[PDB]
Amino acid sequence: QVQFKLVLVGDGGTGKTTFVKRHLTGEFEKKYVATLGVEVHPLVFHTNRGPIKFNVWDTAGQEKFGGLRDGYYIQAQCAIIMFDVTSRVTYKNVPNWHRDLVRVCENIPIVLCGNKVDIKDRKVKAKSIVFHRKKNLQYYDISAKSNYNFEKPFLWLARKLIGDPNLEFVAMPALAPPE
Amino acid sequence: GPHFEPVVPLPDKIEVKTGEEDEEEFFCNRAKLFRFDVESKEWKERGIGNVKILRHKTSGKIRLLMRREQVLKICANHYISPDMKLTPNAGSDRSFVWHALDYADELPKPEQLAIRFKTPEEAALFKCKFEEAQSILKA
Ligand SMILES: Nc1nc2c(ncn2[C@@H]2O[C@H](COP(=O)(O)OP(=O)(O)O)[C@@H](O)[C@H]2O)c(=O)[nH]1
Ligand code: BEF
Repeated sequence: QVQFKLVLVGDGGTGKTTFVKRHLTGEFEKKYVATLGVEVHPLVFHTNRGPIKFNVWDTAGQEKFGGLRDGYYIQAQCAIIMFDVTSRVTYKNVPNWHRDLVRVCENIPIVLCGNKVDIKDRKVKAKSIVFHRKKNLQYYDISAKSNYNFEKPFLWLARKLIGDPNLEFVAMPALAPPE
Repeated sequence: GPHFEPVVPLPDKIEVKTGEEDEEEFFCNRAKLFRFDVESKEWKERGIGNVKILRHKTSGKIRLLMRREQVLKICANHYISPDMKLTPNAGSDRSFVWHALDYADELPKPEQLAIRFKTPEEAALFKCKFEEAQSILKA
């Protein structure tokens, strides 16, 4: 079994749980139910090199969970930092998310994601997203609503942790169903 | 750009195995799939990608198969039964609903499913092939 620990961080309301759920079942949860501490969810992908699993640590974004998530971060091999392209405060808080990650695990591959690009008018324009440039992180515009780039964070991280930059997601083998 | 150390022994490339090499396609088309949540009593999205109706070349069994695009996870996998009924949505000629014992999560789950196509032409070919698949069994 080949797997990785992934901590998912970002302000409350950014779409972390929604993103995880979308991968997990296909659903798009309209409601906002704040995550209580952390939810650990397995996500399996298939590739030209075999099955891989991300053990995703879906952490709550509220400040009060600051002390606990330092414990969540121990042994994390990668992370996604989520922000909301609809809420300027959430891009403004990104540097603190990065700082919080790097002070517990130094040189781990990290993706910055600007969720919610489906909404017609961004409050955070493309040209204001620059943090990934100063910290040499991988960036993606994403949307848990429209699936836009929604596989990318996992592929890119998969490529880095596995050590194969040409790694490709392949079709999940279709086992024979019930009867 | 920058380089990271891989945290795992780099596994060998494997031959691409779909699970479908023993079947032939009757129907292949992209669609949007929904699954009704019994508890909340609402439709939930299940996936977007290609629906396929496949017949096993030896057993003659016919199933429905759907993979989510980009991530390529299965979001529907069940044998078509003569007992199944495709029921158009009120006022909609782009969608149908049916019940199935589905194996997408690799676990047998009864589900009611909705499938929507972009053009009513795409839907009609699905109905047609779906129901034609059902022409087997008996006589
Ligand atoms: N328009 C839009 N809304 C989203 C998207 N992703 C999440 N949301 C909404 O934003 C809210 C975020 O909730 P949640 O995911 O629990 O936030 P978390 O604290 O980051 O887990 C939910 O209402 C989602 O429906 C997206 O891509 N587009
Ligand atoms: F309120 Be969240 F799940 F950071």
